[PDB]
Amino acid sequence: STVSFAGQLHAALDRISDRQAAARVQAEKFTLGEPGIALNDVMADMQKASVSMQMGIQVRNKLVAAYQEVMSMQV
Amino acid sequence: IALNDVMADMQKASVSMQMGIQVRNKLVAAYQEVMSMQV
Amino acid sequence: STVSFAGQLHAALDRISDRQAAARVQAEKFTLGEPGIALNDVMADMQKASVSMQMGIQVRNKLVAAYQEVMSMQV
Amino acid sequence: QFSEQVNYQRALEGELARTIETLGPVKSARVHLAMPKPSLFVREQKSPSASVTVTLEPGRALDEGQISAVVHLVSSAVAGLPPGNVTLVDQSGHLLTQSNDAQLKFANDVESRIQRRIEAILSPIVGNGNVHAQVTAQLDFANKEQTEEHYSPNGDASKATLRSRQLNISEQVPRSTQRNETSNYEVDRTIRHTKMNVGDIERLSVAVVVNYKLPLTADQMKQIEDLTREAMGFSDKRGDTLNVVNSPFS
Amino acid sequence: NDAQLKFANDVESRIQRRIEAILSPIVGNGNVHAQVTAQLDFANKEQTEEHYSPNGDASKATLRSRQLNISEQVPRSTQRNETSNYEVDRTIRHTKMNVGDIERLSVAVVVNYKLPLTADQMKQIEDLTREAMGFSDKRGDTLNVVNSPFS
Amino acid sequence: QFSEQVNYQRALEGELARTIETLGPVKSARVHLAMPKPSLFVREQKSPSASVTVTLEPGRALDEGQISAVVHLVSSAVAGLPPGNVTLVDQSGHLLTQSNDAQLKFANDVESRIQRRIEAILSPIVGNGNVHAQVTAQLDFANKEQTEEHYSPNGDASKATLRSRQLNISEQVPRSTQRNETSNYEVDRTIRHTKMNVGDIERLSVAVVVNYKLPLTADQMKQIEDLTREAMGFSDKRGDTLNVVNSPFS
Amino acid sequence: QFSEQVNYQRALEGELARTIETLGPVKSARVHLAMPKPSLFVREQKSPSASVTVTLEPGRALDEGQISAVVHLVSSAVAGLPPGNVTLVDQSGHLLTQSNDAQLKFANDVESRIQRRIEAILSPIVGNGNVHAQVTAQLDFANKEQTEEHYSPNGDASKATLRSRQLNISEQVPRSTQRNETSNYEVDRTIRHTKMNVGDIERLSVAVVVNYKLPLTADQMKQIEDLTREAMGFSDKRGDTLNVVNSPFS
Amino acid sequence: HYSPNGDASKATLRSRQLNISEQVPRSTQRNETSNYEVDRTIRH
Amino acid sequence: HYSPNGDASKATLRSRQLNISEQVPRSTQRNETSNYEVDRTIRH
Amino acid sequence: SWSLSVQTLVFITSLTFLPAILLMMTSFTRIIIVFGLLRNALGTPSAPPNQVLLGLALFLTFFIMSPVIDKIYVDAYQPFSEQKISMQEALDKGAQPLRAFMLRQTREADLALFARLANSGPLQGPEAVPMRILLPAYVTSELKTAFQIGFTIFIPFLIIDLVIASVLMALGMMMVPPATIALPFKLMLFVLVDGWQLLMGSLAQSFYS
Amino acid sequence: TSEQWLYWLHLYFWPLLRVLALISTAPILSERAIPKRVKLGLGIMITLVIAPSLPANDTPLFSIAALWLAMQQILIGIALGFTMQFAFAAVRTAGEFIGLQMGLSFATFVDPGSHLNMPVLARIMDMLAMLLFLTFNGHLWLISLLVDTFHTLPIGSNPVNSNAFMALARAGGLIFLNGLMLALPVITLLLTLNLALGLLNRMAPQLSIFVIGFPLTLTVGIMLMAALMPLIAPFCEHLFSEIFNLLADIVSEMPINN
Amino acid sequence: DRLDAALRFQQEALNLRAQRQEILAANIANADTPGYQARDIDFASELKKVMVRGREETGGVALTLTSSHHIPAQAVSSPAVDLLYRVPDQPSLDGNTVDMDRERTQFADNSLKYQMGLTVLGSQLKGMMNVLQ
Repeated sequence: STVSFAGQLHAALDRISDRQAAARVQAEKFTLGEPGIALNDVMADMQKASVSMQMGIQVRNKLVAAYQEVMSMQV
Repeated sequence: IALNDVMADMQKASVSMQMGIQVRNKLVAAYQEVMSMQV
Repeated sequence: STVSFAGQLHAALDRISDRQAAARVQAEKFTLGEPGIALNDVMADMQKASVSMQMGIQVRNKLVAAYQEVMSMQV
Repeated sequence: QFSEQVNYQRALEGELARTIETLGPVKSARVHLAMPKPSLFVREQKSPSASVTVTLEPGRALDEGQISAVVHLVSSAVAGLPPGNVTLVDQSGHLLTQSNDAQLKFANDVESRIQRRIEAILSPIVGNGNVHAQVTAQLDFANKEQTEEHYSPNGDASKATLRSRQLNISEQVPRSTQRNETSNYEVDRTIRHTKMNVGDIERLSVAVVVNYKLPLTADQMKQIEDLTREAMGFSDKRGDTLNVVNSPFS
Repeated sequence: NDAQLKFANDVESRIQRRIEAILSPIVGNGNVHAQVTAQLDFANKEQTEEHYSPNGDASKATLRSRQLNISEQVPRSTQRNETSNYEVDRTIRHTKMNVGDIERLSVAVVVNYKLPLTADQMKQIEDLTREAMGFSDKRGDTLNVVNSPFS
Repeated sequence: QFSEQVNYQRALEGELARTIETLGPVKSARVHLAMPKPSLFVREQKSPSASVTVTLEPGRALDEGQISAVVHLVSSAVAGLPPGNVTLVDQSGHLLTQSNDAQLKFANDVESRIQRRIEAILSPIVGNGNVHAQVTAQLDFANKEQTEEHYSPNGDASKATLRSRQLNISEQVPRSTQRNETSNYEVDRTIRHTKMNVGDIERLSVAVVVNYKLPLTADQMKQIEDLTREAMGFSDKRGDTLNVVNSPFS
Repeated sequence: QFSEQVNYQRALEGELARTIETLGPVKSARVHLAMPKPSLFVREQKSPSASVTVTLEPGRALDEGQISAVVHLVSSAVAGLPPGNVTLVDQSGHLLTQSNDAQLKFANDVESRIQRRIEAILSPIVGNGNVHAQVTAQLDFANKEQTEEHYSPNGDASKATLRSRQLNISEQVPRSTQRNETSNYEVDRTIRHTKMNVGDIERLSVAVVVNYKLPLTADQMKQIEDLTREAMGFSDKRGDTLNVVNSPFS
Repeated sequence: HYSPNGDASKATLRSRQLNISEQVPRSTQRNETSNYEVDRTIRH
Repeated sequence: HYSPNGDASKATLRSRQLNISEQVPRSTQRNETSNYEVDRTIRH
Repeated sequence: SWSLSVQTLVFITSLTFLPAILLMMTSFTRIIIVFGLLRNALGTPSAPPNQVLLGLALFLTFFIMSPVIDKIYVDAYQPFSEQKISMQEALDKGAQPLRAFMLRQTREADLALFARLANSGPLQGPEAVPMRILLPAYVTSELKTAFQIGFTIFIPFLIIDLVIASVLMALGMMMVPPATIALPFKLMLFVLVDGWQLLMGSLAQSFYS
Repeated sequence: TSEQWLYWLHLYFWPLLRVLALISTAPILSERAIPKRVKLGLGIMITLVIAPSLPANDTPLFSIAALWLAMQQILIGIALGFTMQFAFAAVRTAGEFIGLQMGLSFATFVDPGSHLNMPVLARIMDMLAMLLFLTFNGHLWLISLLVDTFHTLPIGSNPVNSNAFMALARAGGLIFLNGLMLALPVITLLLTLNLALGLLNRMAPQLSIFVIGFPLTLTVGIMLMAALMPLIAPFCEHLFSEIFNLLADIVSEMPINN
Repeated sequence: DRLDAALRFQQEALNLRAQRQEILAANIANADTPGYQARDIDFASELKKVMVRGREETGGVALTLTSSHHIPAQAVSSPAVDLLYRVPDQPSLDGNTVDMDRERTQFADNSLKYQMGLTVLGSQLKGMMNVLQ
């Protein structure tokens, strides 16, 4: 097919969302008392999801700045 | 009232007010960008 | 009748101040030699007053942050 | 961009006049329409109206059937117009359209129907003018509402419906017995939305007077009573009342 | 609002005419008259039934899942935990009843003399007018027939 | 602008009036269409209508068939017009439309079909006019919705269906024993979406009279009875009801 | 601008009319096309229609096949016009346009078909006019749906299908025995999507009478009944009913 | 106007929590919370 | 104006929490919290 | 679905794309071009665009898209509120009415060009065309329509200009500046016939047809 | 101070949002000279006076499904302030066309990037009308009508009806009408002057309006508009009142039409 | 909303941790009273119960809210959690079944898990605030 900016961006945002969801489910099960999951697993995955969130936010800010700079030049 | 309840309430309200203000900022910016073009 | 949430903040500040003043006068009375008042009671009330004061400080910080943010919407 | 609409509407006033006039027992018939008009602010467009005054043929009046005829004429000519709001007047008063008291006329109509039916059924027995009756009808004009939520009882496990069930049993043998049971049911449910009709008969009262031939036989009387009971549509639950008498007329 | 009366009159006339059409050849053209009263149900009707079928019997149960734990020692200590997620039949009707059916009919029939008609000759005619009434026992339908000379 | 569409209205009304005259018992027919507006602010789309008044031929009266004929003439001459909106008026009133009751006529048609069929079967046996029948039909005009979700019972482990299973068995020998089991199933399923028809026969009442030749033979009566049951489509379950009698006519 | 398509319409009316005029039993064709507008305020866009009242040649009726001919000619010469949307009328009455009781029509058609087939077969056996029969058919008009989702059973381990299996077997020798067993099966399946038809027969009740030769013999009558069972398409599961009798005509 | 619900035989309850205890030297306890709903007439 | 609900025969309660606790050296205890609904008239 | 993460990213960023992309996706292009062109006739601005013309076009496009916004509301804002429709069927259900709106105004050969230069293969039906191809085609079609409307609006004022200049020069007025004479005549034509209502109504009608 | 308040602090947000929309859009309120903080604080500090006795309870949903509520308030603000701009556009048309008569704008006639006439006469009459507005009850009736909208269209699931944005669209409309009805005497007199000095060309085609006409018409226009300056003071009355009525109408059209 | 539906679980869990905390400190405080019968609650089952049902705290009534100066007072309130008995080891002749080691290891565990819940809420709320700036 083609690079599919819309489809690619959608897939990336889905990756962010499902990493957050996996971290949240793990923390849910840990605080509910379900055996297995270790504490360091919970903290490490939560921080990984937070870093993914921050990377997405920074990408968004840069792209929004680019779009608003391009759509302001007088033609 | 529970203390943790009070701080969770604090933060929830703070986030909600932040979100409302940011949405209004986006809408006001869009309005002014629409009103600053040439006709 | 009315709530007038500035009145609610005034009530909170009055509560915090009154609690600290009560703890201070209890320490006053105890170190003065007044019979009755116990040491563990003094320390417990001082502890509770300290927690309430940090309550007030945190509310201060978040109200100042909220006001500094509502003064940023462009009009 | 304004006056042309008023001019058009008045032209249509003339047009409708010429239709309704050219109908036989009419010589002139002038109308005024009631429509929202261009204020540039009104957007709701309340229900319109059409007031007609008609000067009929001298020596003639228009029957209710043709009253309804012309009302539906002018109602179907104007878009978005309920025929009820079209209001017709004779050449001198006497609103032949009925558009707080109509319930009186409706009750009278019900009573007339019943009584005429009684007369029609009993004339063969006793004669044309030998029997008279009057009907009193209790009509209920209250806007009733209803919403029933019958459930079916599932106390009987042989008729229950378990979506999920957890059952924990424990015992040691000095016996220590334990039995934890959790049940989530699915329930049978019925939803009726009854909206009773306005203007139903809640109660009737009918008195029958019959002439003599000398009095009638007892059995001829009781069968007369049974037929008039029948022609009332007599219902004991509606509190209906019926009383029949015989005596010489005058 | 008043057209309810018109519709009821039409129904009653229809039944009256059909009763005459059946009965007249038995007795003659003018030897009978009938009149009808129709209770017409003009209330707006909506209904919704959501029957489930009972899965009380494991012989007719439908399980999606089942966790089963059985334990015991032998001082005999026995334990038995069990979880069942069932799955259930369901039937959902939405019967929005028609407006304007007949909830009740009362009909009286009068027959002329030829001298009265005999007992059989009466029961058959009353059964015929019952049949032509659409006579419904669950509807509380009512029928009164009498024999006597006309005027 | 706005004068052009009004002029189109007038042109079309004149056209229909012009070419309606070539219909026999027509000498003037004045008509008006009614389309409210091609809106912007509502999705309701209040329906347009049409009203016509006509003057019939003296010496000729008009069937209902030609009533519907002119109505559909208009309603298909101008689209966006269901025939109910068409309102026809005679040269003097006489509402030719009732603008809820088509049920009575439809029941009449069904009963006429069945009654005529009974006649056609029974006429050869006893003669052309030695028989009469009339039929009463209960018609279920209520809208029905339905959905059934039958499942197969997976009680029988041999006929059951398994997607997963954890089965943990243990024991020690003072005998200690354990057995933990999990079972996820798959289920056979039936899903209807039944949407029952409007206006079906729920109950037919049939009363049959036959003339004499002297009373007809008994087995002749029972075979005629079976014939009318058969042509009736008599179903026991519906509560269908039948009666037959033999007696001389007049 | 729009007057151009208005005149397009108003000229094609003339050309259509002159086409119908060239048929024999025609003199003129009042035709009105009806193109409401190509709106998108609703998801329907009621199909634009057309109405013709034809003044035929005097003394000739216009046959239904030819009625279809002209209706289809109108629906074909005009784009945006389905054949069933055309209306057709005579210069006096005569609704030739029959487009809720369509079920009655269809049922009569079906019963006519099967009844004609019965008569056609039986007439050679017993004579042209020695036999009569009628047909009553129950028809289903309710929209159906069905989605069966058969799964095959894998309860037997001989015919099961495994994606994965974890199996642990342990023992010590006081015999400490363990047996853990996890199985993720995978399952055969069938999924139908049956969408039943509207207008299928569910029950045929058929009554037949045959004239005398004096009565027919036993074997001859039973074979007659068996063949009419044959030609009905009699199905015992459909609850179909059939009754045939013999007697002299009148 | 409020109607008197002094009599439980004519009062209306929305909720009621009821603790009843007794040991047998008998040590007993009873707790009872009740929220009512009141008949009410408001003339103006 | 208001009405006197000193009497429970005509008092109108919204809530009433009641704890009774006693041992039998008879130690007794009783608590009764009541919220009332009061009749009223406002003649302006 | 998305998880308190991306939701309130895609929303705030969508609000960022609002003024340009979403406003030039629907309307307010045709209306604004026609208004500016009408301002070229009748002489000078005399209508403060930063203050009045832009807001008038904004109100007019609100009116114009009342039906599509109503259908979007019915298809999404009822179901998507709290139950059974979650941002995947909501997206396509809410895309359908806007996409039908745009496809109903796009010239049937704009899409041809933009498919033939996006190297898109066959497009099966009218619904098969993607927004990628639908956006520039809709913009080009709307520019064509705006220029057509502006040309028709220029017709009568051009007629007035030429007739006034002809009258002045024929009556002997050798070298008078006919523009200053014509400008009040332009106003008179534009107000006596109640020109603004005609213009906004004609635009509104022609916008969906 | 908890959410026992901090969701009752949801009582301020919607009225604040509507007041802020009006302020950012209104004629006098939304002038770029005011520091942004003043306009914002005026919005907050009006809503604080109006917020009690406004029974409002809603929810700023995450991924707001109630943003269609926020829209509503913004829209109503856009209804009230922006419409009041029509009254200025009118004069900003009228005076402009007056310049288009005298000589001031032949640069805008045959062709550019410089208009140069907006600074000349349109800003005379537009700020004269600015003062005429303020001097009443100019600044205030807009705020009172906003409070009235709070009481007639407070907060709802049916915020805005169709057929009601045409009112404001084909409203102006009266921009052209009133601009003319104000500038008509001046235009007519200068038409008389232009045609007279043109008729001079019949005696001699050399008279060259470029040489004779423009200095005459400039003095005529300046003197005449000096003489017809007071005529604006009554007109502005009209120019505001009617537009208020329109707003009033729509504000009172909306509740009985919902 | 949808802000207090995603943060609801950790909020409820953390409040339940605080409630179990004062239950355990009531165990500790009554270490040497006779016949105490140490109490405790099941955290997982109670958390599931809280999520499905709500709070529905049982037993508590405040005074009314008339004109000021009417001395507010409140009844004795207790959370709806059903206190469970802790199965004792080592009978002790005075009924007190409070084992220091069990109660204290549970106290430390509950403290640590409360801190974990605070960390999780802090992370989620910081994430929300990082989106919105």
